[PDB]
Amino acid sequence: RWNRQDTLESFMQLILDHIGGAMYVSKVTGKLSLRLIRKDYDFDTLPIFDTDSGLLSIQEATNASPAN
Amino acid sequence: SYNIIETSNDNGRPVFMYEFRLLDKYWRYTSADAKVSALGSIWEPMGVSDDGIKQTGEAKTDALNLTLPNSNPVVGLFIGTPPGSPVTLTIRRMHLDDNDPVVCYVGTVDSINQGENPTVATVTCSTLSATMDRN
Amino acid sequence: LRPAREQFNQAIYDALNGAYQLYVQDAFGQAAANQTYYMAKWMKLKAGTYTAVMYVDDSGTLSIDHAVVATAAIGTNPNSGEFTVAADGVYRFDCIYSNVPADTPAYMAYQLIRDGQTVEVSRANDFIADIVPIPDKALGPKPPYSDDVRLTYPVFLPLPNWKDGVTERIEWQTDVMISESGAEQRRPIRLHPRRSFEATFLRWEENRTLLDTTIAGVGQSPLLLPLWHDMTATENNAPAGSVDIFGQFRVKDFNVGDVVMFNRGTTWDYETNIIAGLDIDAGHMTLTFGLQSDTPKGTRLYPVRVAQIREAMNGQQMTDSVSQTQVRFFCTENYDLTPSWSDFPIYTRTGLHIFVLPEDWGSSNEITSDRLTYNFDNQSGPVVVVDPGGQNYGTVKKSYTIKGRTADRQFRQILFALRGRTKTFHLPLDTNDFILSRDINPADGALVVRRCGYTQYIGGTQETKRDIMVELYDGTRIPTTIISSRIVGDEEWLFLSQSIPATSRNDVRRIGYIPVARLDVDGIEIKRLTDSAGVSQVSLTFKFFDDRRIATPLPLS
Amino acid sequence: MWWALAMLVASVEVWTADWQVLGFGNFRTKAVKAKQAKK
Repeated sequence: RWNRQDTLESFMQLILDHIGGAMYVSKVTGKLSLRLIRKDYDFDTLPIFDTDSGLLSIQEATNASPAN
Repeated sequence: SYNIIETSNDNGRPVFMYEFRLLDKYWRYTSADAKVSALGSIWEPMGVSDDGIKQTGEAKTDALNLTLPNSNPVVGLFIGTPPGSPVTLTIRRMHLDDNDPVVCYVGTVDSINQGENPTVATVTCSTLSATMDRN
Repeated sequence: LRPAREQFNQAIYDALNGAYQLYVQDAFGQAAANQTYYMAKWMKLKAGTYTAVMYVDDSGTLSIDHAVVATAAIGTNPNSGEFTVAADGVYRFDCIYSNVPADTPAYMAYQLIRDGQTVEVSRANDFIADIVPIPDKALGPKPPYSDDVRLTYPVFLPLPNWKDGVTERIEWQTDVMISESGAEQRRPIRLHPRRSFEATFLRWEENRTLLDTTIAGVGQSPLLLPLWHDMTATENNAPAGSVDIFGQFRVKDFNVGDVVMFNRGTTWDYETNIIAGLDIDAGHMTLTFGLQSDTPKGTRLYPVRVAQIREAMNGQQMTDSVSQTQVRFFCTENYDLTPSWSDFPIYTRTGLHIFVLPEDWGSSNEITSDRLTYNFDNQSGPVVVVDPGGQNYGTVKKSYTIKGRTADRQFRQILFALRGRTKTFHLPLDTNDFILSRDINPADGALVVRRCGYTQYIGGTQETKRDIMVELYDGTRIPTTIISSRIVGDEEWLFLSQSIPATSRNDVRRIGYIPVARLDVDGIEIKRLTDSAGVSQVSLTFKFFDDRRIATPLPLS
Repeated sequence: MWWALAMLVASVEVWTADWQVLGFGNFRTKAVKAKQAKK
């Protein structure tokens, strides 16, 4: 529901959070576009990145004890 | 054949062309130093220079800041009274010996302000994602 | 004969597109009885109408090419208008005025407005004023039609001081991204390098004044820079108005449509012209415009560049009349030259060109070896530096001295084959190594070398130490690559991926390394101690490493 | 979860705040969004 109407970007934020997706603009056309964050990958065709294939540096090398 | 040259480690060519568009009133620019001609149009070498096509999903930060020479009519459109109709900017990314300039940015000209660097003004160009503050 | 004079009005001035008073007499109120006053200048004209109002004292007249076009009634009336020249070209604006017996003020002004468009309205300091009419050759050489805007820029006539050397820099922009492990990326940013020139100027006695006035006037604007470093001279004798010349332009910077300058001596009688085309072998050029006045045999020819002084100028002096200073310039046009790897070996096993350049033995070369990576430098205690890629790289700078104009072209073609930090190429650093203890036997397919610690201390697992050049004593270049080794006794065995002609151990000059190299600095400093015909030494720096990134382009672009 | 990606800038999720009014206050059931006026 959209009673007591608010800023449009906030409502789109709410809807995107519900669906868990990303609104974005296509790099080529420039048209507004929508993306969903899902399991749409086969873990086989993915490109492998190491220093010998395009990786320059890992700017985040620490671990912040993310166990809790 | 663009991607093969683009992803090469020891092969490449510099070009970043800019199309300033206003209901088909066109200016075809080139950040390189040469008379680049592609896509059926000549992209003149002008002092335009990108600051990075950032895509963060955050408004303001992604504002593409172009250093555009003031003498251009593109800036001239904004002297005193800017256009009543939005102006769109398209950037293309071909190499040389190549002929498919994969478009990389389709932002619009939101605001312009001259300043300390009189030879080039600052042009701010966001995209549709960040213009959603409407009531 | 004397220079003309002018004045600033306000009412009349604003009346006709801001025109001045024109007169030759020293002061305004000094006319003479029925006297005539003459003046002439060159004005640029198409075939247009050239409507012009003109007001003068006592029936003064306008004229073109000795053809009177109008005369002014004593009142400031719109006396006359259109007078169509009907031909495109430059003509002599040779208006004349007079005053009746009285010595009242003598005044002229005119209102050239072609088809309603203001041109040459007033302020004609180009005039030369005399009490009698003068011919064209008293007026001065007719200027070129300069349809190209290039010729409009001022010419920098002051010459350089050769006894200190001439410095020129050809600058690319080539960004290189190097990962933590040394894997490198390459991106030439400038298609055609931007060009800059420098020279030490030492002038005096009206040459210092010329340099000072010209440089103060220019400041930062485009200017016509004569390439003194590429000086040359005519081969034939050309009469007045000729449109083509033979000369020596084999290798020096002359191109179709280039701006060429002529020096007729004394440094004040000069010319700038455009060559529509030229022959590179049957040395010859066609001039867009018949040369200004005349060009006898031996006239100095300079190729010119549309440059700009993009820096401030230092005020340095020796005496109240003598001075010296270092002025730099930047070419506004691209330096276009065709690359080529002329005659250098193309190694079959690598697809890269050997750098066979006969580099000299200047005082000393520079020596380095690094891995680029470090640890958290603890405030105190131990440190553990980590090798990222386990591969060695380094930089060696070694001078080169060019000799000759064709040698200069060859080096330009090379330096355009590579571009700043763009391309790879094998570098023979000319270091005697691997003294062949035993003879070269192709049957075993392995070199035997004096024990120097290769296999033990260095090992064959270093790309920057695997590529070697066996410069056979006859000058033949035998590039080869190291693949494995056996170590025994006081000798070391080196297996190679390719065969080598059977030769005795005493059949070689050196076994210098030829590792994968990449030019270090972006802008190349070339010291032109003389014109292209001679000393043009350079101080390149080569960074030797291994190219590692493997390109499996990202799919589904 | 786009909130989770929004907090990608964090320094590592507990919260304590009041709300800026949204379309919750009910006077007409909506089995589907027909939007609404605002008065």
